[PDB]
Amino acid sequence: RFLKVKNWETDVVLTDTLHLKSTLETGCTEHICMGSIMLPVRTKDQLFPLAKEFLDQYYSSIKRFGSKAHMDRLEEVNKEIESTSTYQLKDTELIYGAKHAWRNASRCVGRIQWSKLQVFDARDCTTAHGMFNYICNHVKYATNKGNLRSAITIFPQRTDGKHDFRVWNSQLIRYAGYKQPDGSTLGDPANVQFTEICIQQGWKAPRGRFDVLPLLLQANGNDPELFQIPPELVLEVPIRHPKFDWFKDLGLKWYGLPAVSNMLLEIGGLEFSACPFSGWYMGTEIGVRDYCDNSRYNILEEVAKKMDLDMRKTSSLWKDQALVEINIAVLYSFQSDKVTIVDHHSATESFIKHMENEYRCRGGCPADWVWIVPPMSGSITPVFHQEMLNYRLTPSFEYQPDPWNTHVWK
Amino acid sequence: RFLKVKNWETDVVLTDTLHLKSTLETGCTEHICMGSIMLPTKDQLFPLAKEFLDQYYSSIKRFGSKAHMDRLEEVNKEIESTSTYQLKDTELIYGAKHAWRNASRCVGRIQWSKLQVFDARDCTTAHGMFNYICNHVKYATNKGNLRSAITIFPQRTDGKHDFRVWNSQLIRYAGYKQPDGSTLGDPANVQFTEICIQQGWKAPRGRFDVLPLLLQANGNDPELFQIPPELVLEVPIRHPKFDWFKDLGLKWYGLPAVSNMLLEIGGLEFSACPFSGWYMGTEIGVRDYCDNSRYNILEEVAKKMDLDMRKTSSLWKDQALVEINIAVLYSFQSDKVTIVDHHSATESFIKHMENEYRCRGGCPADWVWIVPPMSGSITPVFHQEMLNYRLTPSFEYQPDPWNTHVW
Ligand code: HEM
Ligand code: HEM
Ligand SMILES: C[C@H](O)[C@H](O)[C@H]1CNc2nc(N)[nH]c(=O)c2N1
Ligand SMILES: C[C@H](O)[C@H](O)[C@H]1CNc2nc(N)[nH]c(=O)c2N1
Ligand SMILES: N=C(NO)NCCC[C@H](N)C(=O)O
Ligand SMILES: N=C(NO)NCCC[C@H](N)C(=O)O
Ligand SMILES: [Zn+2]
Repeated sequence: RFLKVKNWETDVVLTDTLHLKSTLETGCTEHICMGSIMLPVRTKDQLFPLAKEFLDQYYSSIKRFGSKAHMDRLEEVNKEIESTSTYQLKDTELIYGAKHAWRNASRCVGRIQWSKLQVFDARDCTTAHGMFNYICNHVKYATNKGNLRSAITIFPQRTDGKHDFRVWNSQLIRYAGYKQPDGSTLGDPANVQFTEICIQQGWKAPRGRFDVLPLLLQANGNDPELFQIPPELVLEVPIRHPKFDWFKDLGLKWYGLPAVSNMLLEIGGLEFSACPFSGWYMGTEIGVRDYCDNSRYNILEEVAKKMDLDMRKTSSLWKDQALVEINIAVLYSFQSDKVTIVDHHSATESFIKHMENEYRCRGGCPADWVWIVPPMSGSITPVFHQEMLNYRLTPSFEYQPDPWNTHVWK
Repeated sequence: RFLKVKNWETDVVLTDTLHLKSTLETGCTEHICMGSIMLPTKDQLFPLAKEFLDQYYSSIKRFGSKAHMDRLEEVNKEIESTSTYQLKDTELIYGAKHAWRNASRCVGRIQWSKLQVFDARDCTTAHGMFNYICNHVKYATNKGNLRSAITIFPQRTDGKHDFRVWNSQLIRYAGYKQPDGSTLGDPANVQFTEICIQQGWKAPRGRFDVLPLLLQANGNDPELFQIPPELVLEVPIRHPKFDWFKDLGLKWYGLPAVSNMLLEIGGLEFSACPFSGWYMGTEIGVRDYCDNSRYNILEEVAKKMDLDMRKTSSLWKDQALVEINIAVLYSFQSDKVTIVDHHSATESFIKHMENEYRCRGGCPADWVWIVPPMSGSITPVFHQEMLNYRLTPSFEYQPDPWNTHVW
């Protein structure tokens, strides 16, 4: 079956066949679309088929499908599974796997970069301190003094579900949040609960507005341990405006390395519960969401005041005006400090090219419109006008419950 | 099953059961989501009619009454005898209001119950249609204090006597392909603008020429008519700070009136049912003015603002967009024409959503269409999970007439 996708701005029409290889569910039925819903131990039985599918994809990618090497590997894996219930990926299959999980991530607008990924193999790791060392190396490599390089660190896969490796932080680098008795919040509201766990675990919080959280690492299913990231490895950017000299006095700054660390990476049926990955920021992530979401730093008013905008009536679009300037400030500050960043216009334009390329060479590109379209100036970016098809391909990155909700303390 | 919807900004959670009454398909499947795709017999009729009458009588607290039963049998006998039936005025009004209530792509449904319904089922000719339309335009415009309304022409019979308004909106601007290769006016209507020519209209070849109505009655060929200019309210667009803005020579009409959709009530199909409410600022300022395939004006305004358009990262497009939208809203409010900004509109929709969830068990909503084309996340609906599904009565899309008409 063929599925047509049309861009109402260019009239360009694409044909998708890739969706035929989609196995996982979407949450939608023939009667209801849950497209805007944020989030709607395996047995030997369902393992080999998943392994076989993957290896077939892998060997086909290297143009060795059906080869003796291909058949031996399948037999090798089958034996290993039956013999140990699981199996180990070869270094090459791991790299191929990680890259495709990224390639298949429908909510990522930066996928034009999918093939350029530095994969750090941390499968020999056994302790929390070991995890800390691998993570410090990832941050330094990826940061590269501001010339960011995409990378992912992969810790030991899940076995029986009782020896999981986990990075309790949602991002390797993020600011602490503290609830005050008066009901207000100091820092980032998004990280309040995790911050409380850190404090409870022994972290001495400096209680500021931008305190870099400590890493809480869980190795081999044991209780998590606290580690502070060497400050010299944490690249930050003070935020100032190119025309508003008072902007700098707002006291805003942000970290340069976005590193999601709470997702699960699935490759050939294997589950890697600790797989922190990083690329570089698209401006709006910080300027629109982290700074202006009512439930985050929420700086729209304070910025609007300084600009002395008519905040009496929404129809003045004061919020909209303050929003643009703040985003101008983020992009300007990063570029001035020579820290990699991309604006939403460039990022979306590149994605369209990537997407068209993918339909031609791969037969499709699963994409989540709700997530791909930027949180500001939506329709003046090409993706808004692009019809998309969302489906799940493996390997892939998945959500997983926060560890503090499932962990059995020792 | 009982689905839940969460707002990630307020944590509020709502349970939806109304979806369990959905009957039509969404276009999606367990394997693929097409949420962003713009457009994914007597035996057939009675069940549809029955479903409708049951909800009608249920709404009037007479479910399972003799009146209910009587009407059910009357329509039943009517369908069996005439292969169709006629809705009572009360059922027609309830149907139209609910089709609006069920329009998952409309952000202004908090106004759903306040709709003026013009019964034009006695219309027989194009002239009659022009008269009814003129009256609708005048009633809804109301000197600037816009009032929502819909005019319902005769329902389909054998598909060969369909009533159709060929325009896509009662009031729109023409578009012409110039020698330059460029487009004069609104590119979105270039094709229709030509069918009017190809039919007789004397286009003024201007940038903002109000198109002529092309009305089709009883399947006959469509006819042209000029809407009395005195009835077409327009707003000159100026900025409340950039005196140079007026020189751009921009203006827009005050009455948004979709006229190419199909109203379905109790199985019956009303192929000519123009409806109007009032504009949300962004529709004109963001989409009609800045869409690359529309008036695409960002640059001109950008140049006149003298900002660095060398690098996309200066966000000149974003700055310019905001101003163009401040101007539209300013111009309308200044001339006293009803208009709502995206902030106020989305706030009201969230309130409506909450009312709907506690009173009807849900509210079908299309997130892709509900979230404004600008400042998405600073409006509440961005953070609101929504469930999209189809409920009848409903407003549906339908093929353009010139692709089906047999002259
Ligand atoms: C090179 C620069 C990259 C850019 C500019 C980019 C941009 C983005 C943005 C803007 C989002 C949405 C973030 C949000 O709303 O929270 C996103 C999500 C995502 N990206 Fe990328 N990305 C990049 C690199 C990567 C890399 C290296 C990977 C994986 C190896 C990746 C995996 C994903 C995934 C899985 C998501 C969804 C996360 C979630 O559900 O919260 N991205 N990306
Ligand atoms: C009172 C003011 C109203 C406001 C502020 C409002 C606003 C909107 C907006 C912003 C859209 C999206 C327009 C687009 O992107 O093309 C829309 C679509 C729609 N509205 Fe409303 N609306 C109002 C009244 C009405 C009325 C009176 C009806 C029906 C009787 C209605 C039925 C619909 C339908 C069916 C659509 C989708 C049309 C399509 O698919 O192109 N609206 N409305
Ligand atoms: C409810 C809705 O799904 C939610 O607010 C989504 C919308 N689009 C998004 N898009 C991106 N990139 N990131 C997000 O966190 C969200 N949040
Ligand atoms: C391809 C995509 O569905 C398309 O551009 C949609 C997106 N959201 C929209 N939302 C509204 N209100 N109106 C539109 O015309 C669109 N166009
Ligand atoms: N660009 C990326 N990945 O490289 N973003 C990841 C999520 C970051 C998150 N949106 C933030 O603002 O912190
Ligand atoms: N607000 C309404 N209806 O009341 N919009 C209907 C479609 C109008 C279309 N979006 C335009 O900008 O012309
Ligand atoms: Zn869907």
